[PDB]
Amino acid sequence: EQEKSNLNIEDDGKKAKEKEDAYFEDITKNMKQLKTQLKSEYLEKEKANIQQ
Amino acid sequence: VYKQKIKHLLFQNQDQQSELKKDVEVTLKQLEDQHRIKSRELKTDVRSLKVTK
Amino acid sequence: EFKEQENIPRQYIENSPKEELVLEHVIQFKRQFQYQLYYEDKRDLFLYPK
Amino acid sequence: MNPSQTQKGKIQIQVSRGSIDLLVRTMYEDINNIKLKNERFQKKKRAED
Amino acid sequence: EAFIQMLDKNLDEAEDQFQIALRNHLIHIENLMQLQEARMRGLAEEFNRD
Amino acid sequence: NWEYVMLDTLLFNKGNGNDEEGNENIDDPLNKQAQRDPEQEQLQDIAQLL
Amino acid sequence: MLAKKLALARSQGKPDPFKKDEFPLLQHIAVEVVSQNYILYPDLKGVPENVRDTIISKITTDLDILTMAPNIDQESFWQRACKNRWEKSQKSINIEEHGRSWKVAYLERYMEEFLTNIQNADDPNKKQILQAELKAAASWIHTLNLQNINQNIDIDFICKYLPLLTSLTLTYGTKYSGMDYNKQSVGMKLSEAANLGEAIKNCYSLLSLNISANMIDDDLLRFIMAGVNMNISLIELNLSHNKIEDQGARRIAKFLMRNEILLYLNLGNNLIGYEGSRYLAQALKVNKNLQSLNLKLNNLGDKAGKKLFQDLMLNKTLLELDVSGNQFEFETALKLSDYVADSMCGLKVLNIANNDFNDSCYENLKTGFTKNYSLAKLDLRGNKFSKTQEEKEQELKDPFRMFNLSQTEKELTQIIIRHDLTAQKIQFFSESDLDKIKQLKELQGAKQEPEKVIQQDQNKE
Repeated sequence: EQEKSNLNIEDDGKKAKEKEDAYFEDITKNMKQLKTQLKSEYLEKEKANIQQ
Repeated sequence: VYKQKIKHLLFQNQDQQSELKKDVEVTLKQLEDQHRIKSRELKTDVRSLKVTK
Repeated sequence: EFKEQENIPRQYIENSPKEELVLEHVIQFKRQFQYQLYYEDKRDLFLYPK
Repeated sequence: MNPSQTQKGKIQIQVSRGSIDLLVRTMYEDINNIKLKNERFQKKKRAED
Repeated sequence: EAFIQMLDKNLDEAEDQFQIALRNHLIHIENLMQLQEARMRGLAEEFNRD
Repeated sequence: NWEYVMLDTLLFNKGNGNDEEGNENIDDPLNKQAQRDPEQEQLQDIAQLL
Repeated sequence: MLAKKLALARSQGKPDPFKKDEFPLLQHIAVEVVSQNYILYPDLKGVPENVRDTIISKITTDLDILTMAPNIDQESFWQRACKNRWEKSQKSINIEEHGRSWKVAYLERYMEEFLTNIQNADDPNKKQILQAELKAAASWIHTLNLQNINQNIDIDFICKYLPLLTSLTLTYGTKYSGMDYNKQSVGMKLSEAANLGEAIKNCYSLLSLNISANMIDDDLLRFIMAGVNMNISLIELNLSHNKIEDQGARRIAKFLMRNEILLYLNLGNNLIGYEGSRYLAQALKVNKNLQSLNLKLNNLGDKAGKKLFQDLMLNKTLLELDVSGNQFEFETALKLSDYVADSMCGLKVLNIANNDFNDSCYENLKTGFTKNYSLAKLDLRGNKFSKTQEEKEQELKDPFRMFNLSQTEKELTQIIIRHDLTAQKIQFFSESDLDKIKQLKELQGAKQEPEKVIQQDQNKE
């Protein structure tokens, strides 16, 4: 009983870890993609401004 | 006697299950706090660069 | 005298957490620069003005 | 000014309140009815013994 | 007669510990509910701060 | 000859900005499952940029 | 050792093996010895705090509590000790719950586990050492907490040394219950109740007492209260999951009449009858400082609840209500609706779960519950009210889906939430509102695309 319950609890913890990792990495990808619209897209837009 | 002893070291099971639950909860809290800190730092950088843009 | 204004801007008295982390990264890079420049004379990387 | 453009705060806060209430309903749909049966058995056996 | 009373005193003790086990189970479910409330409240707080 | 104190994301994250000329073959993504180096993501994640 | 290495190097006169800048200062050796010989240096008087923190950081985590407590207050050091002790233990300290001090939480935990491991505390040397430890801790003792103890603990002797304890928690049990069956091993008995009450009466600054999980009955509750009668600092009393009988209920009513400062009350899960219900209702009706009434896991009876609601009509301070499971029905429902119809009610918590109400009470409850403005939350699950067929389908398919709220319970909850949030200046999107918004949004999304189709095919000519 103890072995099964402890293993189940720790698998619960590990699956929670995986879920939270995926969630945070998705949020980080959104933030960094948006930021890339602020440094790289910044220089692209500067080129657009000068050409226009 | 033996039935109550099963209502006992089952006490060991209770204590160790509670230990694992609290360990999982606290590690979850630590990881989530780290996530929130990094999220706010990244959002600060994003906001500062959006202001410049 | 500019710091003598009665309402010194808070931005002029404390640096944000990211500013201090940037300061720590600057100090780290300075330490690495000194460690791997055993042969070249020191040159002031004036990265932390006042 | 566009009335909808200038009022992001209230509309989003309404959305947030709705999400909170909808989640409360979902999480509340499946808890706390066990205690009712346990206590009713307790009091039935109280009036019984 | 003393056995039947014991059959309901042995049973009385048994019933007492089944009531004890039910009280413990209700307490454990109450703690689960309290900490699930803590998790949901934390989620709501973080979401609304964001 | 000239050394950069900080490694920014301008250089490493401009690969996916090259689909400007796309009006051509719709090549099936069945053969574009190249296994991304675990080293790249792992070192991007553990050596956090400043 | 440095002298030894120097002698080895000189043994030949060869080139120096140790650099001049490789020689640590006298400070290094002194700090190394102090970290290794802190017993001779518990004081470090006159040594600047800088070297103090240096040594603390460079010391291990097996120091003595009696000496660490007075001379050591560096938080990271206490966290080092916490890592060394309870990183792989059952639990780790929760900082916000320990006065924002690692040292206090570590000290309290070591007190718990010492009083647990302690065998025959009456033993002279052990008792003297315990007294010395309490005296040393007199500076940073805030709360005391023990669950499932196995000793006839002398509360007063400990309490006399702790006028600063902020909360007290005593629960009877068998932390180490061996093979042998001992029904007397679980359940707090007469002597401990008397001693704990006496220690209660021997206190000046205690803020809360929790004697929960003690199966406390009238005889034992009598000693508890007699201890709690004369002391002039009690604010919180926890008495849920005990054996409180009618005498306990009458004494509770009398204390409520006499009480002037109590703020937290818990008296659920007991064996109280209607007499106790009447006494509690009368005590709290005149009450004006008590916050919450705890009568859940009880057997008041419909007359008991009706009498309680009638008494609490004059009450204006009972705001948290938790009386779930006292068998209140139509009579209690109508009486509580009449009570809530008033404009003088400020209740904040309403726990009336574990009842046996019926659908016929709708016109009353709604009616009465149509007259509630300042309330916040209430519990109504598990009723046998009008149940839809699909609900029964869900219980049959999923026993864990028996928890589904009945529609009328959700209706009362929605009405209360609507009034409360309109109080908090909040507009409402219920199930119907959500359906309206979703259908409107889908309508707009559908109606926006054909415009795109027409205007795009406008460029095909």
